[PDB]
Amino acid sequence: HFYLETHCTIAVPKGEAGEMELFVSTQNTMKTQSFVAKMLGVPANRIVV
Amino acid sequence: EMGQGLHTKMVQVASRALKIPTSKIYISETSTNTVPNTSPTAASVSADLNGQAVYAACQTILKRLEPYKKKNPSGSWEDWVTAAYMDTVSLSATGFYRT
Amino acid sequence: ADKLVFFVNGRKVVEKNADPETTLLAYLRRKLGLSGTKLGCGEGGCGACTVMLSKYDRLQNKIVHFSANACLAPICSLHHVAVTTVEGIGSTKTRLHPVQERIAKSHGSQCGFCTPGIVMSMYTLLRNQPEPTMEEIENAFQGNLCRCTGYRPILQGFRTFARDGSPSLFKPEEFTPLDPTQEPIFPPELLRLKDTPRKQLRFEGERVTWIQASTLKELLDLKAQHPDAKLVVGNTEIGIEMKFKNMLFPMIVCPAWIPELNSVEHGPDGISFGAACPLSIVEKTLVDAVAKLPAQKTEVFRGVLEQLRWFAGKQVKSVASVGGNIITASPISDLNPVFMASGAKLTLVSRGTRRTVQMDHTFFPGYRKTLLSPEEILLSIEIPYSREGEYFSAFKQASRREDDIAKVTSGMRVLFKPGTTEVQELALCYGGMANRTISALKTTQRQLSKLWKEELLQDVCAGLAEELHLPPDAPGGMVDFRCTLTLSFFFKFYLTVLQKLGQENLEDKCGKLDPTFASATLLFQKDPPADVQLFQEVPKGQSEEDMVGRPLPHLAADMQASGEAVYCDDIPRYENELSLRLVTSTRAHAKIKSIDTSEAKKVPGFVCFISADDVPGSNITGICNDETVFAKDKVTCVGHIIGAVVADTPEHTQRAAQGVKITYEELPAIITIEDAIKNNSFYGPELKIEKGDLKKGFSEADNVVSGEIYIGGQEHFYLETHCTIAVPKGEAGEMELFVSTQNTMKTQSFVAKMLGVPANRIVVRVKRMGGGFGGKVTRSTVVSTAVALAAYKTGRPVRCMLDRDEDMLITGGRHPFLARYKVGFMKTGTVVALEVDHFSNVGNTQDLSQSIMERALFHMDNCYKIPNIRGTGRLCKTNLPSNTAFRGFGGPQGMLIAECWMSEVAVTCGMPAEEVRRKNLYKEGDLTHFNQKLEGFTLPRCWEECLASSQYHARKSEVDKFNKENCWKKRGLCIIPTKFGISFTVPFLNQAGALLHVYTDGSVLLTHGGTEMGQGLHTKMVQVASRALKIPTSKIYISETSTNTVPNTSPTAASVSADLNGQAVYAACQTILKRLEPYKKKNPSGSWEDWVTAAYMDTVSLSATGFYRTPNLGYSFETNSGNPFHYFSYGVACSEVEIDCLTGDHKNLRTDIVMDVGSSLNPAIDIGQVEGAFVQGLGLFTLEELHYSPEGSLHTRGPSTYKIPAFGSIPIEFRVSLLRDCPNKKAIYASKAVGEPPLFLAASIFFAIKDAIRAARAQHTGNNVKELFRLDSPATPEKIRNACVDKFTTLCVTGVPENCKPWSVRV
Amino acid sequence: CDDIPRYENELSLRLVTSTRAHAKIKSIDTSEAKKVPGFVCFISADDVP
Ligand SMILES: Cc1cc2nc3c(=O)[nH]c(=O)nc-3n(C[C@H](O)[C@H](O)[C@H](O)COP(=O)(O)OP(=O)(O)OC[C@H]3O[C@@H](n4cnc5c(N)ncnc54)[C@H](O)[C@@H]3O)c2cc1C
Ligand SMILES: Nc1nc2c(c(=O)[nH]1)N[C@H]1C(S)=C(S)[C@@H](COP(=O)(O)O)O[C@H]1N2
Ligand SMILES: O=C(O)c1ccccc1O
Ligand code: MOM
Ligand code: MOM
Ligand code: FES
Ligand code: FES
Ligand SMILES: [Ca+2]
Ligand SMILES: [Ca+2]
Repeated sequence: HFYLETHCTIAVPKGEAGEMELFVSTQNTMKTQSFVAKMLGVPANRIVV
Repeated sequence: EMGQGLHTKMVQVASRALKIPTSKIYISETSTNTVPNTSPTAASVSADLNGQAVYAACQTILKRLEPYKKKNPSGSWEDWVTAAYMDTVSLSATGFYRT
Repeated sequence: ADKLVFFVNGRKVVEKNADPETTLLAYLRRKLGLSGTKLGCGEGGCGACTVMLSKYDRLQNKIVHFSANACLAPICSLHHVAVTTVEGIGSTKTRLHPVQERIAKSHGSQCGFCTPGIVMSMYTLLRNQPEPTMEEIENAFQGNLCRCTGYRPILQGFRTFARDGSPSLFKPEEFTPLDPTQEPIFPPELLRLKDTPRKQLRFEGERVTWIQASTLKELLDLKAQHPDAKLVVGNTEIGIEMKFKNMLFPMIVCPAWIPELNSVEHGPDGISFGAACPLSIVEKTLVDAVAKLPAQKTEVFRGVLEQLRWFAGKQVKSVASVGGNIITASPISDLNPVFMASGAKLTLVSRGTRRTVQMDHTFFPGYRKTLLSPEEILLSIEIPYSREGEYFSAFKQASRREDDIAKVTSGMRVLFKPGTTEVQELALCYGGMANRTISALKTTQRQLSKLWKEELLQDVCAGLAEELHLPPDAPGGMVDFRCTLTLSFFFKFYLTVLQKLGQENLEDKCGKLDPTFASATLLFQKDPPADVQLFQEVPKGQSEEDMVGRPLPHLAADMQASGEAVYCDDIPRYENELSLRLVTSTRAHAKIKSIDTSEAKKVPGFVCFISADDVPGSNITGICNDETVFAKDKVTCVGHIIGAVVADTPEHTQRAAQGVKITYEELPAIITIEDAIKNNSFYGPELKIEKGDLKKGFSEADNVVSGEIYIGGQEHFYLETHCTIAVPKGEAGEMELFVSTQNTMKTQSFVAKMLGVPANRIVVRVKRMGGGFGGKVTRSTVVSTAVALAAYKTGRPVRCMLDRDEDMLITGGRHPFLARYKVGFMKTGTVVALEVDHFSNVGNTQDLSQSIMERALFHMDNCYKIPNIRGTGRLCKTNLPSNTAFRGFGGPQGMLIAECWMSEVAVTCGMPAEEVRRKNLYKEGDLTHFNQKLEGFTLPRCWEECLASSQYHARKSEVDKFNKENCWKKRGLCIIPTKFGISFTVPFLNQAGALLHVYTDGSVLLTHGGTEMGQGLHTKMVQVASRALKIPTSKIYISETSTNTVPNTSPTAASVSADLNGQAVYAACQTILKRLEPYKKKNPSGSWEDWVTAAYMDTVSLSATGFYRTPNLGYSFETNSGNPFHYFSYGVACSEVEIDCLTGDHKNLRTDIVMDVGSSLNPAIDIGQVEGAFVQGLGLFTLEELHYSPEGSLHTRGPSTYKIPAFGSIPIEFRVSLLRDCPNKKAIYASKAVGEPPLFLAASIFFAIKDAIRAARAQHTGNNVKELFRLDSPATPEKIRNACVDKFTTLCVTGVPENCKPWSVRV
Repeated sequence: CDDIPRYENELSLRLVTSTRAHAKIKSIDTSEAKKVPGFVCFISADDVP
């Protein structure tokens, strides 16, 4: 692809109920949210991308 | 937005739907907590699909402003907006579209 | 020297360049990232920063544990100490500790800002006393404050730790058991460092050099070479000086490690205490001594113990040294008056020199001075044993009993010649009656050889009033009250000695002791608490997953107790974030002639100073486009924001602000409500509601009474002050702000207007507030715009969290009220006509003034029907900081006024107050004075239900009986009803929005316009959403309130937020259900996840907004028609009090509340709201008071001088019950609002007090059962004592010339 | 994404990838990484919650 901006992700934990905010250079916010939620084992409502 | 100017188009689309300058409309970011279960921005249909959802949301708004536009046709968009708020009318709406 | 090493939660910390000015609280939050420990005052009076300190005592050879205020602890004094923060004992990430679990599950945590601190105080207690008594548990929270809970739940929950051991709000049987062997180990590393000998250490900060002396020689040689060098032990005095009195001691020396200064010797004349000995040790040593020795040898010891009983709190007493209290020489020291009267022996040492002196009046030369030479240091003090025929008493009286500054404090001693009753020695020493600790020499000397009888009492009182009399302009004020106390104290001493002589069988050579006088000698004591909560059970067949009506605890309670809950300032700073501090006016009204930055520019980390000239948009802001963002050309109140200073650290902004020189040209200023009335200075016209015919009314009236009353203001004192973090995005003017605010919408538009950018560019995020109570409905924008401008100016993120002193000064609070009334009534009690003119001091901007005065006018009737009524109000424009909304929004003022004249109507009719009130009550279907219909009038049930609950009549006899048996203590019993209109007076604010998303995994993310400030709103909203969607609350989450998820929201106020948003949330749920219908039908036996997945894949929107607006609202003062409210809240409370006719102190014995909250959404939350509201009302009417100088400058700027309700201020027996079977068709799920309504019910304590004062007056001054004396609010100990006119106050009453400039004047 | 300022406590991450096309992971040693200045930790599959 050679997009001038390579892949990047900033994960910021909130400390409460497993809440986590992620700044991601992605075209798929939805799958990012769920894949991170499945990995952490928390409901999707705790993860905002 | 990844450089294809998707937002520009959406702002244009919305600007035409509400009949207000693009200068009054702003798009900041894409977020899973404002619009959920979104499909990936791919298959070249992001403007087709979203432009349609943005359109729908706009129609919902126009619909609610109608009453105030009729009581003051010579009025501006700002006049109708504050009249609507002053008269406890929701000024927020979602929009959805599926092929 | 050099390296500072200590521990934090087991982890070792190595600070190579420790700054002597760095506090522990500053190091923890800003260096270690432990946000659990909060900043509530930096004054040592709130305990929100409480932590536990553990160290190896090289003296006793043991590991010791104690609590301390991290805001006063210099890390430089923590070398080789182990710190334990809230996050150090447990957390939801692992396992919560019993302390955390119980306070959480017991509903003892609302906003949660004070939880960590409470938890740490309870936790520390349990560490030293594994099975404490209830008394010990409450005693551990003397230095802890909570503004939300009302305390009861906290104590009720912890009662389970005590060895003193309708459904319920919680299940104590379910608390996990406490295993004290599972507590964190004392760092083994510290134990190994105990063998390396101690050596002097030197730390060098930006401006202070700190020297940790290891030996007495080092201390002495240092002080002899650098007499200026400041000694510091507990730092609870010097820490205040540096931070608040802006002092700087370039060289500090800490002697705490020196063993000679920590020794405790038991000698033949008494017990000497090393000068560095913390007050906790003096106390510990003395209590053990008083238990072991003869009572006759411990009279003085008991006096010192009585004082320490009311000396600060545990945190301060654990670090504050006895020598520290002495040398400070504060005129209000509670110990010096005692050490002086008993002539404690002080050993003073200098390098080479050594002397001893027994403290007397000469030991205190002048203000804050002592007899020590510059090279001398106090080595130790000897507290004397008592001799035969020698007695000692100690006294103290302030505004509040716990952790407070004494108004008058004293130590009285007397020596009788052997076997006789003739005075050989007499010493009456006082604090708070002059320049410093003094002795009533002239008066005592004259009593020598006199027999202890009536003649001596009369002569002593007369002498003290003359010899200690204070001038009308004396600093601090309240001269009369203060003098009265010096005589009143002696009277108690006098009486006490008669009893003690009676023990010697000399009760014949001394004055007679009247049986009714006896109770006057008793030391404060209180029965065990009796707290019961009654509420309704949910329908027998209600789904177990339906939480509506169930006592589900506050959703964030666990994380609030574990310190994990994140508040604004707890959010990590960006690597490039800056700190901001506001520069404010020091003039009530004047022209700004110039502003000099010269000195600010010289502070390290200084970035810039912004002002009105930096605003790119509009400098006009405020709800009424009344004020400036930054003052321009003029300042209109002491506190008027002129500009801001930007720097890298809070410490640096402090110094920078101090460096902005400002010269003014003063202009005439209007301060008092009287100044306004006199200068015709108001905001808008007079407001008025009139109904009936006054002229005809007063003419048919048998009697007519005229009167006046003043209701003081109030500071919100939310444990978390104002705070705003603004992060500029650098694109198109976008800015993101994290704000502690009840009003996201006005914050967004106020910042937008200021920056001159569209609202769509500004997003305001609120996760939670450490309290709001109305104080953050508008005044919060004041800090937001300033921080916003700094971020816009620097392009960097910036934050600012006001210190308590800035907050109290700048943000203002509840509106002070002055009212004049005229009530016309018959001899049967029926009131026929009523005229009331209200006046409110609003300040330098109109803010919400008008709306507040209207609600006041809407409740000038309370629950009484008056056919002919006229009420008017005026908004007084004054040069004070602008007041604003405070829980009640005007209602509490208007209603207290009504109960005022109503209490008089009864007294005048010679009829029982409950009867007079009962008969003047509205009935189902009546119209109010503003013509609204009272439907669902449940007040009558509450009244009858409360009378039975409290057994009002049966106890009315108990009260008379106690008053007949006691002369210097009286009791009062009073029952008060209330009616509160629910909904915003501004109709269009009665609207709300919600945004609901359902993800493909089934989990739901919900948001609405309401902000969480501890009222459990999110908890309720999740509950509502759960029920509507028919899914478990565990599948629904609410993260935050944001202007970009739900726009145009009303502030979270007026108590309707649960009504409005719960309705919008409901609307959103229905939209989702209606869309899921098709799939539910095709698969009935399917699960929620099944339907969501199906709906998603059939391309159906799983996101919906919800909206709601209350219908048919709108009042018109013109035609006096239309409904202002959607429905009313009802409640009744009965309260019994006991006052000390000699000090002004009082106990809240019992309070019974019956509240109508309709079908409660959450009875755990509502009872906590009732309790919390009532306790704030308790503070509004009896403890809280703000003093302003004659020139409009606020004197009260912190918990030290502003005393809000403490744990011990709540009613011993506290009974709260929710009215059963009373569904409210007018609100979500038949519930009712409850936030504000309860607060006024505290008025029952106000009138019970007046009832007692009535009793006291009727006895100590002939009589006059029809007498109508005035008692203003708050009814503080000064007002209560002065009201109790007796032979003592008669001698205490100062004149007040014309030219007199008093310390403070009533606003 | 990466232009977004770092928080004062923000850390950097870097993936550790396979140098073989197909093989069994016999073992993983972190002795050297632990010696690197500012090293916080190494996470692997054993860490996913
Ligand atoms: C929340 C709060 C509540 C308080 N309540 C009360 C109260 O109820 N009653 C009351 O009386 N006080 C009260 N205080 C005042 C204070 O706690 C006492 O004066 C305390 O004992 C001060 O001791 P310290 O060790 O913290 O002194 P520091 O602040 O460390 O020192 C105070 C002063 O004493 C000097 N000093 C200390 N030791 C020696 C020595 N050996 N020789 C010569 N000089 C010495 C210092 O150089 C300095 O001038 C309160 C303070 C706070 C912050
Ligand atoms: N613990 C706590 N309780 C509180 C507050 C608060 O800030 N903290 N604000 C009060 C005020 S002034 C109001 S109007 C309501 C606001 O909440 P509500 O509108 O959701 O009922 O809660 C009351 N109870
Ligand atoms: O009526 C209220 O309680 C109220 C509260 C905040 C702002 C405007 C208002 O009318
Ligand atoms: O490859 Mo482009 O459809 O995302
Ligand atoms: O209406 Mo409460 O915000 O004081
Ligand atoms: S912040 Fe330390 S006592 Fe309040
Ligand atoms: S819960 Fe204690 S101050 Fe808010
Ligand atoms: Ca604000
Ligand atoms: Ca305030």
